[PDB]
Amino acid sequence: APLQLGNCSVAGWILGNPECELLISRESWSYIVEKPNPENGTCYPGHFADYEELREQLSSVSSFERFEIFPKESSWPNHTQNGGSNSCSHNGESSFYKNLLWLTKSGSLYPNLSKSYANNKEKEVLVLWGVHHPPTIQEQTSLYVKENAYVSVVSSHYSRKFTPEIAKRPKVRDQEGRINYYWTLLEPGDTIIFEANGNLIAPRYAFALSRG
Amino acid sequence: QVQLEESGPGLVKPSETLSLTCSVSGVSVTSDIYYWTWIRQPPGKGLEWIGYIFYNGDTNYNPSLKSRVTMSIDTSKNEFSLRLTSVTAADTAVYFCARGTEDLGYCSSGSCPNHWGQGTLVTVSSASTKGPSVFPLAPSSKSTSGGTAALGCLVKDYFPEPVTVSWNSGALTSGVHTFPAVLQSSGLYSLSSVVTVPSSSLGTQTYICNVNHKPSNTKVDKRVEPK
Amino acid sequence: DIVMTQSPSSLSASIGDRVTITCRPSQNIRSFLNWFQHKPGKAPKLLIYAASNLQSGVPSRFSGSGSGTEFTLTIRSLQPEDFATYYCQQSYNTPPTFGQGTKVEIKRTVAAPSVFIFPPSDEQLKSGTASVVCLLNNFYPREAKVQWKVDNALQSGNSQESVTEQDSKDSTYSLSSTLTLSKADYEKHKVYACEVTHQGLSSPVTKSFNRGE
Ligand SMILES: *[C@@H]1O[C@H](CO)[C@@H](O[C@@H]2O[C@H](CO)[C@@H](O)[C@H](O)[C@H]2NC(C)=O)[C@H](O)[C@H]1NC(C)=O
Ligand SMILES: *[C@@H]1O[C@H](CO)[C@@H](O)[C@H](O)[C@H]1NC(C)=O
Repeated sequence: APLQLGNCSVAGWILGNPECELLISRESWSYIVEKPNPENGTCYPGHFADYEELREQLSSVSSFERFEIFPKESSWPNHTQNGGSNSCSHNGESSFYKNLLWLTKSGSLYPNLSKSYANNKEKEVLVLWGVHHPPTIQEQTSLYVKENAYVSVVSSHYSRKFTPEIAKRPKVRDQEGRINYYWTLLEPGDTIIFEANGNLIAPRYAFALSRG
Repeated sequence: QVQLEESGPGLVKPSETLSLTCSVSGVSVTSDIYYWTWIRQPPGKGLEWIGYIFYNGDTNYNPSLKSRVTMSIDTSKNEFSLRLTSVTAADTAVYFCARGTEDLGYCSSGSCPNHWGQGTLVTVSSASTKGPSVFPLAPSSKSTSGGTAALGCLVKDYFPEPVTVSWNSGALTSGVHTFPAVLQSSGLYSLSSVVTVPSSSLGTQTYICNVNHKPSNTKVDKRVEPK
Repeated sequence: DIVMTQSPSSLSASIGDRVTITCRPSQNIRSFLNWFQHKPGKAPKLLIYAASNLQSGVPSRFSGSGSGTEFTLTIRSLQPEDFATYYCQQSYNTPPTFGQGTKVEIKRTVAAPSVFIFPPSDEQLKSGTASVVCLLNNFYPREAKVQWKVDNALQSGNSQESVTEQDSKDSTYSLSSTLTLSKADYEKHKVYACEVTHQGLSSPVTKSFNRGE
């Protein structure tokens, strides 16, 4: 049976665009019904890496389960959660993606972070995350203290380092900065490692799934 | 914040190579996020993209001109450049330099220049440069209306275009009209700049035109005296 | 290779009017379309990015819409400073390509030209050439007829005209007619007159001078 996304794109649904919340739960589907120009997708502007592949890999799913890979209440004792954005508004108020967590400085420091997750389930886990690129050095420091930060994401079949690039992009949804989105499929028995000293849009909800 | 300025306007002989430079201020040309671009507009035509260059070595030129185009970056002077070989009259155009910010979710790589320079005119000719001769268009009775007088400068016999004209070193802006140049039978260009002023200011206020012909490195000031 | 076709190629509208410009690519480009504004002598400015995103500092009366193969730039309340040529540009395929451009002119009320004449300067006569210049200042509409009269004889083939682009503040135009004569030919005549016909003038206005006075 087809998966109805309504007014949302695959990106808006998978990342958790706040306006894509009433979407009804489904554990299985074949074919995703998406409008030609969905209104609700990447509310916070940025590049969604390997998107078309993701769209293809999610076209037919036999099992789908969302879980809190990194629970908000206990995973980030040393960091604060940003107030999100007006670009991602819900009910007249600023919000953010439901499946991601915008970590910010706690006090006068954005401490180094190392968070890992082992795929205890017997299914593949879709992990998504982002990397923020402020438009100005003032915003970089205001949020992360350090001017030069890094983000590292490593598994047994994935390893990438992300360096924020501070600059004004053309305005999109009133935002000159950007959040680049990334993803990987964590096979059973593998471990993913998140390391950063700033600019990480951390995973909050991941998806254990069986493709096809 | 960012400023881009193209090199001076002028001539290039046919079959030779055009060289232009863009001076950049406010950001480094070594930056990985920014791309540097050139665009052109032939007279009476639209815009044509020439290409882009990244400091990281990433470049792309329009297939319409790929073989003839070479771009480069100068980190010492914070500048970038364009070289176009084997020029013809078809290459006569206003050349614009520009910057863009890589934004792959909303633009192809290096394909959205969002901060442009004002452009420089390149004329492909085998002819020589000639600076202009400036003459006064003096205020008189044939130039009053009542509370208003007209004066100006006649800029004649120059090549190639362009010529810029200012009044009182930029202090005089309101009421100024600097006309587009006309091509004369002799093949040289000519134009006039005028200004409408209060006739009450005639005997007191000084009026001078500043004519700049960059293609000949010529700058000329003419005082327009009532008469 | 992606052809960008704009419609119309030029339009004229009054202050406060709503102006729409259409851009159609030769193939689907999704939302990879930008709108530029280009004023005479100024750097082209990016107004709308990725079909609909207004850029910093651009007045909110500009808006962009569309996707795929149809895009629209809208100026809801046209202002005099909006005189420019507007270009759409696709960023979907390399090479990036622009539309042919749309020239937006301002419709305003009829304005009569103030006319002035300038006899040749003595410095110019010291070189063997006499240029007589007739000026038409701040008029609308653009159409005007300027006839040179030398000793009450209609001249032809010895004058050249230039017209300014529309003023960004009062939306008028200005014009120059320049009669060029050798100093010999110039001295064989006495009366030099510039006759101006324009919709804003009830009767033709003539400005003239007598050589040597
Ligand atoms: C989801 O899509 C709707 C459009 O269907 C967006 O609502 C528009 O939001 C913009 C920017 O705030 C407004 O200018 C429009 O007037 C809104 N239209 C309507 C009908 O509300 C909404 O902002 C989108 N939300 C997210 C987070 O993507
Ligand atoms: C999509 O948006 C329209 C309003 O344009 C609304 O009527 C409709 O109910 C929405 N569809 C879904 C599935 O929410």
